Amino acid sequence: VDISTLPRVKVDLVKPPFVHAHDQVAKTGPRVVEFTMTIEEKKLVIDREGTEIHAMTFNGSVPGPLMVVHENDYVELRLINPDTNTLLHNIDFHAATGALGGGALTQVNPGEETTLRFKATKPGVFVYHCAPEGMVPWHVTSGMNGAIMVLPRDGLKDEKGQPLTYDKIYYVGEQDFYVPKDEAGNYKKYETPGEAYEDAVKAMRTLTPTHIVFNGAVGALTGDHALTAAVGERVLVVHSQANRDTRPHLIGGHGDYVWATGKFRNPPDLDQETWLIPGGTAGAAFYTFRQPGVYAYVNHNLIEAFELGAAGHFKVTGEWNDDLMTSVVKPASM
Amino acid sequence: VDISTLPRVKVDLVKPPFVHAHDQVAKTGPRVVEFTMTIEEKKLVIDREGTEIHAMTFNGSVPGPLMVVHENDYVELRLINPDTNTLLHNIDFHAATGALGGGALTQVNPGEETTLRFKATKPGVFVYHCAPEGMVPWHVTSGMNGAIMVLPRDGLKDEKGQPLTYDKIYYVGEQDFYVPKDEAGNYKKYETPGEAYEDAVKAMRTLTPTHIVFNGAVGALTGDHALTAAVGERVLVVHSQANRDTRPHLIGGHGDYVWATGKFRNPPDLDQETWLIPGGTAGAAFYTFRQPGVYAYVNHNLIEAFELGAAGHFKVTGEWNDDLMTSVVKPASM
Amino acid sequence: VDISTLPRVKVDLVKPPFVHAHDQVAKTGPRVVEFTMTIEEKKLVIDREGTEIHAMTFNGSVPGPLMVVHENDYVELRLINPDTNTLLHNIDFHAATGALGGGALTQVNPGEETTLRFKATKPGVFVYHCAPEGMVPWHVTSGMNGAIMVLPRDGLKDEKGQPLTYDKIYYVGEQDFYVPKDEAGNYKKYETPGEAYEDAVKAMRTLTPTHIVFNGAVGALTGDHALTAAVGERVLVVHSQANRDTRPHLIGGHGDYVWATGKFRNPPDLDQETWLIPGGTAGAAFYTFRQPGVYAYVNHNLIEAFELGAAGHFKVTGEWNDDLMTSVVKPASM
Ligand SMILES: [Cu+2]
Ligand SMILES: [Cu+2]
Ligand SMILES: [Cu+2]
Ligand SMILES: [Cu+2]
Ligand SMILES: [Cu+2]
Ligand SMILES: [Cu+2]
Repeated sequence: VDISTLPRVKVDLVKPPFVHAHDQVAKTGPRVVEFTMTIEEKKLVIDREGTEIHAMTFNGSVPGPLMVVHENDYVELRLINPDTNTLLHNIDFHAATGALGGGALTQVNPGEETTLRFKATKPGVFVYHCAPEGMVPWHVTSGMNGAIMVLPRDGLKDEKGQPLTYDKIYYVGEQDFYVPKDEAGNYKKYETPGEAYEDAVKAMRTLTPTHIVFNGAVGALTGDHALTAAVGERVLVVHSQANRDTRPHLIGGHGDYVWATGKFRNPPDLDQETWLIPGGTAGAAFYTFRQPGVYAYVNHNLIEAFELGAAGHFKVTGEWNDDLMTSVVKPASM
Repeated sequence: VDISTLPRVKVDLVKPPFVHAHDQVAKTGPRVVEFTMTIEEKKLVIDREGTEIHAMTFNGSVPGPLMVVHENDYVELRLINPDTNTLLHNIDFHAATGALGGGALTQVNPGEETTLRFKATKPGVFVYHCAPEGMVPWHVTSGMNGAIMVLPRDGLKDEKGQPLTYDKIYYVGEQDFYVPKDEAGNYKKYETPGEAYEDAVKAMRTLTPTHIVFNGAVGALTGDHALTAAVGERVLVVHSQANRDTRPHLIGGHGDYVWATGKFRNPPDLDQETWLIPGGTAGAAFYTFRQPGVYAYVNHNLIEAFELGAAGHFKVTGEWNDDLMTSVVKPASM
Repeated sequence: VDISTLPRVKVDLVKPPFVHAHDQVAKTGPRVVEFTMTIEEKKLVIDREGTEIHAMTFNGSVPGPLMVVHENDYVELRLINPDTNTLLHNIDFHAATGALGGGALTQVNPGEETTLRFKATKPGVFVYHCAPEGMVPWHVTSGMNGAIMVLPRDGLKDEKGQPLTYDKIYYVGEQDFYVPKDEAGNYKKYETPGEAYEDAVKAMRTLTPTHIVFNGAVGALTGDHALTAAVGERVLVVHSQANRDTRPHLIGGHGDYVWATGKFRNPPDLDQETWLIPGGTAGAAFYTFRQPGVYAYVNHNLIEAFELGAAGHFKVTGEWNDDLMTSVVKPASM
């Protein structure tokens, strides 16, 4: 078809765990959605003791933003690489087709620009990440990854063909950092990434992470940044992982509907206490809360969650329901 | 509803891999089942060379007991913490709802008691484990975990809606121990857990286990403790893992029906040679034997199974069936 | 039944990633297919810097050959152990039944022979591997593993009951090597396996691989050995893993139909960007290409793929389709 006869929309993205405005049901025919992402290389502090790394990011955040479109639409991305950066970057969509998902067409040196249009033909959640030849793990484990959701034209549908509507939608990306440390057990610091490259390769070859974080920082979704909800509300959590397997868990709740691979053509699973999301993919979980309070959202490899920092929080407002769970006898001292 | 108008039952649990008496089909309406578990901190020897650790357990066993109830019943647990113990414990069900699955209501110091009632609303196998704030991985990888099964009111059903009945039911919990060892490669010994806490944290941060055991000891399900069966019998094996992914395998047999996540609302899978059970969940496998002999039950990460101790045995009585598998020519020396 | 009244066929296998001739639809009734595999212990060079190991193989290749049969057929294997070898070997099928999948009947010392007949009763892809008592991980991680496919009698069927036909079929086995290295970081070399056994056990207990390779060598499916195809062709990739979990990914394409556990009785999944294959099992992926060019086939634990060698290539002939993905603006220097 002649795409020049299709409408065009302009969308400017938000910083996670929030998503830009959208509509769960298509109001029009296929359009051409337009995004604009900027690359940024900056130092980050990821834990409490001020460990710093040289992160590379889309729009200056770990992870990148979530782009929501509809099926059979046209995505047109405008990737910009400013001059103060120093490396060659290129994007790669798991939703595109051919040319390494768009990686062979998007190579940009410092101080350059590129546009790319592709068609979103399959519904579901997908992952995008940088991919320069010879430095793929380094770029992707420094923080250059994100997700993209391609809704069906009629919104979600459970396994019985009945519709599904979510009041809120949150996005969580789990990032594993392999920071190199010396013989003294202290993390080493550098000037610019090129110096840290080789000991980064060594640390990665050790094959175990040093940090695992939600939203690029230990505690970034804890305290005053907790994710909020109300009893009876319907929430969709998208969870992405670009390099390592992860197993999300909502301490207190469950998974009402779960796409553990994130592809909406398949029927979902029901009543999941803990599902598995392979490395390099995204998944979706639909849950509607029943009791108020504070929920935890962890990676149920409990060592990673409570020693490397893969834990966030949920604050849900409401009042108790003492039929589901009550304390018959308060903790008593005999 | 007014629960005071519901029957009450008293159940006393057994030591695994055996389950207390129950009925796969509900004979009455919803009841209130009553369990009573006691906490015990004791030294354990987990391998052949007498490596000892400071295990913490429910009812003095690793893992804890399996509690079988029916859907939409009321579970009332009475947790007791004696005075000779020295830590603060609290239980946490993945089947409950709200208050961290019951963890915020069950904190008991040494020499205390607590009751808690909740409603079992979802059918399937779930995991329960200790969870004190700040020592969750330590408590859960010292041995404070177990499972709980919530049958449907009509018993199991395959993917074609036909019933399913098991003659035997066994329960297996896989436990990974990170015992700290010194520079000499020898495992270190202590007085009480508080001393071992910090090197335990270090060993856990190494992120690889030192032992992996079925029923809390290397060889605990081998030799005279092998699990017994007969040709044509129907067995349901429940398998639980609270912290690490595992992949069960029955060398010689298969999986006739498999709930790899352990939720009975979903249809099962068929003819599984090896399924995956994520960390922090339980799964169920229904198998009916055909040939007699000795079967192995391993974790098919063969290194873990045959070097760290994740292997058990099955003794099935009967006589051969030389149509399925025969030796046309005996091993001959040319 | 009396098998002596059934036809007999003779099949001689090929070296992977190619499969011997077969027919996706059964032309006759059940037969007795006859294979003959020879054991070979030889030195291998697995990477670019000439690291050598003492591999043990079926027919002198890593992995072994793929055997394609039909359901309810009779497989008759003739395993031969020559005299220049020095160890005791025995085969073990995950598709057989009883006697450890055939491991208790097939023990052969150097200079011996054995035949074994079993019935292929379940359709799907299965794994076979050596299994001598006490050296199972060593034998299986030195390279003694392969796969076997048991097609249904009517060929494959998608989830809507419609047939499925593949023009090409490729087979890929992922092998993880734990080569022992000294204090200097250099890989140690030996004379014969018996010497290397103990440091091999130590290296395996470290629990992280040193190499991960497709077809037993770094780059073995890259360059002039790339897997070939044409736009619009239909390919079935079988992927096997005997010891460790793996997550295949086709950079640029997708998975049109995926049996992630490899059992054809279950319905497949659709539009998989990355599926998970547990350790000790095989899986199947049906894909039909749309755009030409060079595709990568990686294990999407990107560190393993691009640092340990788990990557292969696809060359597909044809011409572009600028409706699916086009470059609106060539990379421009502002
Ligand atoms: Cu980059
Ligand atoms: Cu990728
Ligand atoms: Cu405890
Ligand atoms: Cu838990
Ligand atoms: Cu062998
Ligand atoms: Cu096996």
